[PDB]
Amino acid sequence: ATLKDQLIYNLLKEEQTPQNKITVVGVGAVGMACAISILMKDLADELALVDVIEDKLKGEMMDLQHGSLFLRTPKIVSGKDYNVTANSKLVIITAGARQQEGESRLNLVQRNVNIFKFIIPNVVKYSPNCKLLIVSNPVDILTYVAWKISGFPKNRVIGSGCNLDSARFRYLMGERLGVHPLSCHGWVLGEHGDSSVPVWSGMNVAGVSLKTLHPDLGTDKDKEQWKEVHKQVVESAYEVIKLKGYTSWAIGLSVADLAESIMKNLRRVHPVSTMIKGLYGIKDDVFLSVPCILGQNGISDLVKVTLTSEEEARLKKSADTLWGIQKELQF
Amino acid sequence: ATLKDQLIYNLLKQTPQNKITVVGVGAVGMACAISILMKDLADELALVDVIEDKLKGEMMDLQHGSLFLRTPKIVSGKDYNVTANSKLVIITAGARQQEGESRLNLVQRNVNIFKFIIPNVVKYSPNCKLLIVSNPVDILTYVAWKISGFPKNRVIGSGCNLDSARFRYLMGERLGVHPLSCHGWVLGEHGDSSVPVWSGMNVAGVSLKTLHPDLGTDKDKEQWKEVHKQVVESAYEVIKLKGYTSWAIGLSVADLAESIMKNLRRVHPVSTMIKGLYGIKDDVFLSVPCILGQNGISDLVKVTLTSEEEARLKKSADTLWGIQKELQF
Amino acid sequence: ATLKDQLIYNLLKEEQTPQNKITVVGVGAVGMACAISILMKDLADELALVDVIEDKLKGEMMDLQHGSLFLRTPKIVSGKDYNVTANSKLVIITAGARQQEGESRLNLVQRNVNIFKFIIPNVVKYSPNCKLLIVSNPVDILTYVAWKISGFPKNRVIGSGCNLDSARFRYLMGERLGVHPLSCHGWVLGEHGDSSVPVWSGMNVAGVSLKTLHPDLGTDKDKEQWKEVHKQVVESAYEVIKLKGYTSWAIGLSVADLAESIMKNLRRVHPVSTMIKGLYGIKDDVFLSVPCILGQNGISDLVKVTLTSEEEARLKKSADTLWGIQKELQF
Amino acid sequence: ATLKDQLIYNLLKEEQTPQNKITVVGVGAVGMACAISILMKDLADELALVDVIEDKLKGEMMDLQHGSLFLRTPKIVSGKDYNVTANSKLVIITAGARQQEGESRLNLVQRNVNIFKFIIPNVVKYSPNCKLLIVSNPVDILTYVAWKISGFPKNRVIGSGCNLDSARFRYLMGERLGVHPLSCHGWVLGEHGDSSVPVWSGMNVAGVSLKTLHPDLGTDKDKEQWKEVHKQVVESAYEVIKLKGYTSWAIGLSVADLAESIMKNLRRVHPVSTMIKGLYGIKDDVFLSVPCILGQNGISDLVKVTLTSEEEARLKKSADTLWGIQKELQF
Ligand SMILES: NS(=O)(=O)c1ccc(Cc2c(-c3ccc(F)c(F)c3)nn(-c3nc(C(=O)O)cs3)c2O)cc1
Ligand SMILES: NS(=O)(=O)c1ccc(Cc2c(-c3ccc(F)c(F)c3)nn(-c3nc(C(=O)O)cs3)c2O)cc1
Ligand SMILES: NS(=O)(=O)c1ccc(Cc2c(-c3ccc(F)c(F)c3)nn(-c3nc(C(=O)O)cs3)c2O)cc1
Ligand SMILES: NS(=O)(=O)c1ccc(Cc2c(-c3ccc(F)c(F)c3)nn(-c3nc(C(=O)O)cs3)c2O)cc1
Ligand SMILES: NS(=O)(=O)c1ccc(Cc2c(-c3ccc(F)c(F)c3)nn(-c3nc(C(=O)O)cs3)c2O)cc1
Ligand SMILES: NS(=O)(=O)c1ccc(Cc2c(-c3ccc(F)c(F)c3)nn(-c3nc(C(=O)O)cs3)c2O)cc1
Repeated sequence: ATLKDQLIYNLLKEEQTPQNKITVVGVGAVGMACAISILMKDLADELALVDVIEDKLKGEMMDLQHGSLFLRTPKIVSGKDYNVTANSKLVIITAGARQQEGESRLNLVQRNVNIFKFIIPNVVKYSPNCKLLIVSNPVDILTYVAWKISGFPKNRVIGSGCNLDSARFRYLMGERLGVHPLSCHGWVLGEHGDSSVPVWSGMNVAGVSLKTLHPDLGTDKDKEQWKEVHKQVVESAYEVIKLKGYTSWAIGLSVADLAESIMKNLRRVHPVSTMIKGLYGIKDDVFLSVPCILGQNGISDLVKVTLTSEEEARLKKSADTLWGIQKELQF
Repeated sequence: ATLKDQLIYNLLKQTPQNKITVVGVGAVGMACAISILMKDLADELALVDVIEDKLKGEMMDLQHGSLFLRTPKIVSGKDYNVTANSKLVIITAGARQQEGESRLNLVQRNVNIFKFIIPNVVKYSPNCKLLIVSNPVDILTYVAWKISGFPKNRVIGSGCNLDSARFRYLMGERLGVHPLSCHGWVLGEHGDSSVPVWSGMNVAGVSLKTLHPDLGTDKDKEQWKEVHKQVVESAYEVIKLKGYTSWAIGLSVADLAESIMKNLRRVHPVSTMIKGLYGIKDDVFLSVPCILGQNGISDLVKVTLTSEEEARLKKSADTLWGIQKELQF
Repeated sequence: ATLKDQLIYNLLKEEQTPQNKITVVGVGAVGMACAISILMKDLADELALVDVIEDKLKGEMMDLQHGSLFLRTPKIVSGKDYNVTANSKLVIITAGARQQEGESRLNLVQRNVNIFKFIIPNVVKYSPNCKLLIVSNPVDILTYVAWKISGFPKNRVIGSGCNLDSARFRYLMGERLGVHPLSCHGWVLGEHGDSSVPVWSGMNVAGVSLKTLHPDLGTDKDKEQWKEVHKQVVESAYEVIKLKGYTSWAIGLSVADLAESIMKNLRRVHPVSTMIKGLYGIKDDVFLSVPCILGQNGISDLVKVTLTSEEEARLKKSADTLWGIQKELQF
Repeated sequence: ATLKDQLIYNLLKEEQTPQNKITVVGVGAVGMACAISILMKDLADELALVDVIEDKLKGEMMDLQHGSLFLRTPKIVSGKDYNVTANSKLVIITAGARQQEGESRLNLVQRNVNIFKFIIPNVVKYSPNCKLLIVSNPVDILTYVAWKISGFPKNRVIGSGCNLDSARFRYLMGERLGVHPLSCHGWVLGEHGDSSVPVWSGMNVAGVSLKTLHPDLGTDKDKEQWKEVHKQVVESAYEVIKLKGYTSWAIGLSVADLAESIMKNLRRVHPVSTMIKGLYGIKDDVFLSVPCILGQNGISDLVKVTLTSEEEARLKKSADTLWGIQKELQF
C-alpha cells in the first residue's frame, strides 16, 4: 500500500481526451500573452504550448503550471513534438519573425511563409478537426497561407485580423467622447496594417450615426480631424514597438476575445481575416478582415457591410495590395 | 458645437475609489498588472517606473486592450502623483544580484532604490496597503516597513504565497487531485530556507502525516520530501530555462490583491512582522498564515510547529537580522 | 484560552466601513433576483437586504449566507431597520404597491408616494451619498417620486427604465438574425412597458442600419413584419406573467448590469430613466429612458438621439401623461 | 432577398451538437436556482429545462432567454418532450414529491420512484453518456433509485449529498472564527440531513487541527459547544424553510460548484452521494456522502477518510436504515 492508494480508492482507470483543448504555437511575448489571457478566461481544460526553443518552452510551461492553484485549467503541457497538440479544438499560431522598429509587417512574408510550411502540416496531422486561429504577421497573408497548406475548409481558418485595430479605434473614440469603448461602435476593416479602412459611415454611439451628425467626419476638411484617430490606429504597433520593443498585451486580449466566441459558440461578430471573394465585386481569393459571425465551426457567415464609394475604394485598394502579395506565393 | 457636444449632454463635471498601483514594469510588475486587470480588482490601475519609454509603451499596450477589460482608467508616469489615492501599492522594482555580488551588497542596492520609491508612495497614498514583491522579499518588506513608517498591518510581503501554491501544484500532480483540494503550507523565508509544515498536509481533512508517518523525512521510501525540494528547485529551474519567473508570481500577487481589495479575510502565507512568535525577538518578517482584508493583515494563525520547525524559523530570523542590522538607511 | 484565541492572534481591532456596499429594498422575486445576480458578479463587499416582512427577510438572508463559500461577498445582512443599510454606494428599490381592481393609476401612484415617504428618507439618513436605482413599477413615475422625496441631484436618481426592454429587443433581433444579442444593436426608449418607443434608425449589426437596407422596417408595409419584434418586447412580459406568474430573472440580470457600470465606474451607455426636462422637447419634470452614461456618480451624461417626428411625438405624449399624474400627487 | 440575406452571407449550412450542454429537470425553486447559478458561471453552451407543468416551464425558459444579452450561454431551450435534452453532458434532477402529512418515508420514496420511472429512462434515451446529478430529496436513496433505473455505472450517478451540509458547516465555522469560509475546512459526511456525521478530526484552519488544539471538540463536555455547529447545520435548513417556505439559493450555488468540477474536469474533491458498498463494513447497495474526486467522467475516485469507531458505526447504521427502505421499493 502506497500513500496514494491508502488515501484514494480509484473507480476509473481510463484516460479520456480533453473536451476543450487549446494549443498555442509560439511562446514569444505574443504567444504567452495569448496563453495567460486564455487561462484567465477559463476557456480550456487543457493548454498545450509548442515551439522549437526547447528550454524557453519548458520554462514558460512550468511558470504557468506553478500558477495552477489560481486557474481552472487542470492540464498544461508543452513540447517541440507536435504530438503534445493532439485533439485540440483550437490551435492559435503566433510563431514567426516579428517586425522591428519601423518595419512593415509585409516585410515578414518570406520568413514567415517558410515557417508556416513547417508548422501547419504538423498541426493538421495531430488535430485534423481543429479551428486554426492565425496571429503571426502579416496575418491576412498568413491566413491565406494556412488555408492553402492545411486543406481545411475556409470556415476553420481564421486570422486575428482587425479585431485589435477595431479595439484600438473604439478605445480612441472612447477617449474623444468620454464613453467606454464598449459603447463606442466603429469598424476598421481590410489589412491588419497600413492599408486598413476606417468605416466612418458605421460609427455610432447608441445607434446615433456620427457621420450624420458630423458630415465631414473622417475627411480632410474635418475641423476635428477624426482621420487622425485612424492614423493613430495604423501607427499604434509602431509606437508601442518603438517604446517597449514589441507589442503583446492588447493582441493577447484580442486573441482571447476571438477564442471566447469560438470556444463558447457565441456567434458574435468580429472583424477577422477571411476570404472576401464575392463581396464588393472582388473575384480574387484574397484574405483580409470583414465582420464575421464566429462560433464553434469558426466563421459561419460574413456580414455584408454597406460601404460608401470612398470606403469601398479604400477596401479594394487594401485587397489589391494584399492579393498582389498572396498571388505570388508558391506552395 | 463639437461632435461630442452635439451627441452628448453633460449633467456634471472624482477621487479614485478602488485604485491599485504597480511600481516597476519589468516582467513581474506587468504579470501582476495583467492578472489584476483580468480579475477586475481595480477601477483605476497606475504604473510607475523610471524607464520612461518602456513605461509609456506598457501603459499604451494595456490601454489598447481596454475594450476587453473592465478597468476604465489605466495611467502611468515617472511622477508619483499618478499613484495618488491608491488602496494597494504593489512594489516589484529592484535590482537583481549580479555576478560575484554579496547578499548584503545586493540588499543595500535595493535599500537605496526603496529610499526613492517608498517615501513617494507614502506621500501620495498615505493610507494604502504596501505589498512588497521585490526580492529578497522578507528583508525588503522590513526595509519598506522602516522607510514608510506604516503600522505592520499595512506592510505585507508576498512571502511564501507562491511557494505554497507550488507545493499544492506538486502535491496535486502526485495525487491526481486539483491543487484547490490539496492543502499544505510552506512558511518562513521565501525560497531556499522555506519550511514545509508536514503536519498540515491533507486532502479532505485527512492528515497525510498521520497516514504516512515517514512523510517529510529522509527515510521515506516514497520521498515526499522531494515535493518541498522541488518547491525550492523548480524556481531555479524556471530561471535557468526562460531567464526569469513571472506568470506564477503575477497570479499569486493577484490572489493577495483580491483578498485585500474585496475584504475577504482569506488566509494566506505572506510575510509579516513576526517578533514575538517562536522565540523570535528581532524585527524580521517571515511568512505565517495571515488573515488578509481591507486593513491588510488583521490577524494571523498560530500554527503549532515541531521543535525542528520552530528552530528553522528562529535560524532564519537570526540570518535575516544578521543582514538587516548592517543596512544603511 | 478560547479556541479562537488559541488559534488566531489579533493584530488590531479597527472599525471597518464597507467600501462597495449595495442595498436591495424588497425581497420579493425581483429583489432576490437582483441580489443573486449582484452576488454572482462580485460587485459588492457587503449586501444588505431590507423589507417589512421579517420572517421572509431573515429566511432569504440566511439562504444566501449559506452559499457564502461559493461567493466573494463576505458580509450579507438584513433587517426591517434601515440601519443595516448604512454607507451603501448603491441602493436598489424594488418595493412598492400592487394595483387593486378598480383603483385608479393616480391612486396607486399615491400609495407608492406614501410608501416611499418612509423608505426614501430612511435610505438617505443612512447613505446620504448613495446612488438610488428604482426598479419598482411604474418605474418612470416612481423614479420621479424618489427624486422628489430624496432631494438628490438628478445624476444620482436612476430608474431601471427601458434597460430590460432594450435587452429583450436585442434578444429577439438576435433570434431572427442568428447573431448573439451582444452583436445586435437597437434601442427602446421612453416609457418602460406598453408605451415604449423602438428607435428603428439605430437598429444595426456591425454598423449596418437595418432600416437603410430595408426601408419598410418598422412599418405596416413590411412583409417581414419587423414591427412584431417591438410588439413582442411589450407582449413577452405579459406572456411571462401569464405563464409563470411574474417576471424576475431577466430584470435581475438587467439590474446587475446597471450596477456593474455604476460600481465599476465604467461609463457604459444604458437606456435608463432620467429627468428629461429641457431635453428631447419636454418641458415638465418627468423621467423617461434615453441612453445615459453610467458610472460612479450615477448618470453623468446622456446621449441626444435623433428621433423621427413620430418618435418625438410619442415621447412628448408620454411626458404629458406622466406629468398629468405627477401634478396631482400629494407629497 | 430577405433582410437577413441582404445583411448576412452564409458560408456554412451545417449545425453541430452543442458540446457543453446541461439539462435541469424540474423548474421549481431548486431547479431554477441551479439554472441561474449555472448560467452566471458560464458552464454550458446550451441549457435545457424539462418539466411537466407546461406553462410554468415555458415562462421560466422565456424569462431566462430575456436575459441572454447578459449571459454567455447562447441557447436556452425547454419542453415536456425529452428530445430537448439530447446530448447533455450533465443532467441535474430536482423533480420529485415532498413528504406529506401522515406519509411514511418508504411511501414517499416509492412515490418518487414512480416519478423517476418516467424521467430517468427518457433522460438516458437522449443522453446515454451523461452524468446524472440527483438533487431531489431524500437524496441518498433517490441517488440509488436513479442508479437502479438508469443502469448507469456508479461513476455517472452522483447525489448532491452533503455538499451543501459541508458548505453550511464551513460558513458557520467562519462566523465563529472571523475567517472566510474558503479558509475554514471541515467535512460533513454520511446521510444528508439529521443523521450526517461531522468529522471533527479534519476541522482545521491553515492545516492546524482544531481537535488537537481543543481536544474537547465535538464532545458534550466542550465548554464552547462546538457540537452545536453541526446541530445548526442539521437545523438552519429547517429554519430557512420555516421562515421563507423552502430553501433554494444555497442549493443552487452548491450544485453549480459540482457542475463546474464536472464540466471543467477539475478533479476537485466534494462530499457527494456515491455507492459506498465495500467501505466501512457496508455490504448493501447504498449511497452515502464521502469526499469524491469529480471530473469529466463523474466520480473517478473516493477519498478514504480515517474515521473513529463511533463515526464508522454511524455510517454503518445509516447504511442499514437506507437498505431497509430500499429493499421494500417496487421498481
Ligand atoms: N530544426 S528545428 O526543428 O529545430 C526548427 C524547425 C523550424 C524552425 C522555424 C522557426 C520557428 C518556429 C517553428 C516551429 C514552431 F512551433 C515555433 F513555435 C517556431 N520560429 N522561428 C523564428 N522565430 C523568430 C522570432 O523572432 O521569434 C525568428 S526566426 C523559426 O525560424 C526552427 C527550428
Ligand atoms: N533620477 S531618476 O528619477 O531617473 C531615478 C530615481 C530612482 C532610481 C532607482 C532605481 C529604480 C526604480 C526607481 C523608481 C521606480 F518606481 C522603479 F520602478 C524603479 N530601478 N532601478 C534599477 N532597476 C534595475 C533592474 O534590474 O530592474 C537595476 S537598477 C534603480 O536603480 C533610478 C532613477
Ligand atoms: N528571506 S530573504 O528575504 O532573506 C530571502 C528571500 C529569497 C531569497 C532567494 C531568492 C532570490 C534572491 C536573488 C538574489 C539575491 F541577491 C537575493 F538576496 C535573493 N530571488 N528569488 C526568487 N524567487 C522567485 C520565484 O519565482 O519564486 C524568482 S527570483 C529567491 O527565491 C534569499 C533570501
Ligand atoms: N411610464 S410609467 O412609469 O408610467 C409606467 C411603467 C410601467 C407600466 C406598466 C408595468 C407595470 C406596473 C405594475 C404595477 C403598477 F401598479 C403599475 F402601474 C404598472 N409593471 N410592469 C412590468 N414590467 C415587467 C417586465 O418584466 O418588463 C414585469 S411587470 C409594467 O410594464 C405602466 C406605466
Ligand atoms: N402525462 S404527463 O406528461 O403530463 C406526466 C408525466 C409524468 C409525470 C410524473 C411526475 C412529475 C414530473 C415528471 C417529469 C418531469 F420532468 C418533472 F420535472 C416532474 N412530477 N410529479 C409529481 N410531482 C408532485 C409534487 O408534489 O411536486 C406530485 S406528482 C409527477 O407525478 C407527470 C405528468
Ligand atoms: N439519507 S436519506 O436519503 O434517506 C435522507 C435524506 C434527507 C433527509 C432529510 C431531508 C429531507 C426529506 C426527508 C424525507 C422525505 F421523505 C423527504 F421528502 C425529504 N429534505 N431535506 C432538505 N434539505 C434541504 C437543504 O436545503 O438542505 C432542503 S429540504 C432534508 O434535509 C432524510 C433522509
